[PDB]
Amino acid sequence: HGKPLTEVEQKAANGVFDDANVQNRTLSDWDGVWQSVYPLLQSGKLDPVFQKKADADKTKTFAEIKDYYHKGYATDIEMIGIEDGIVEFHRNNETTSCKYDYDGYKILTYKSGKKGVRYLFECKDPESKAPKYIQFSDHIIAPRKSSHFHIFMGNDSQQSLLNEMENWPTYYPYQLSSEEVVEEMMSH
Ligand SMILES: [Zn+2]
Repeated sequence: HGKPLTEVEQKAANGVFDDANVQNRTLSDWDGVWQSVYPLLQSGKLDPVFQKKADADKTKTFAEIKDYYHKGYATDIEMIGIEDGIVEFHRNNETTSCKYDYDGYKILTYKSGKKGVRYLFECKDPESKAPKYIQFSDHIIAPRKSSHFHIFMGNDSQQSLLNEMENWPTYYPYQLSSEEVVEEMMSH
């Protein structure tokens, strides 16, 4: 399940790192078949996660937490498959795909002061119907296989996506059982 993170990596994941620490990554870091976690939230299976967080965070109610993740996870792209430079999106019973080109990364500084890195990709295949712009965010700032990721998709501009803060379709390995998904969110 991937090597334990170093102190640096753990800090980075927690939004603490300096620009010089950030490095470029390849689309292969996200290779695999991924499932959207939105269904688990709609089914109530993620409730134990929000229950735990609410008991731990006296300033947040269960509803506030679940609502945060509700806005965050919402999506109709149930599955995402990534292989050999091609990202494919499954919305309902229809698929779109593009051989995305890497456009680099962007380091964002959040209103709370914490930081995070977005890895940008762009679709330049005119026949494609997939999103023109996409961004991966997974609490990682240097080459390493992702364990789960948040993806931003759009057709206007990369800046537009950088402006997004509430919706972020989240994906975990398709092979991962639902019980393991809950464990990972609660255990980290
Ligand atoms: Zn995350």
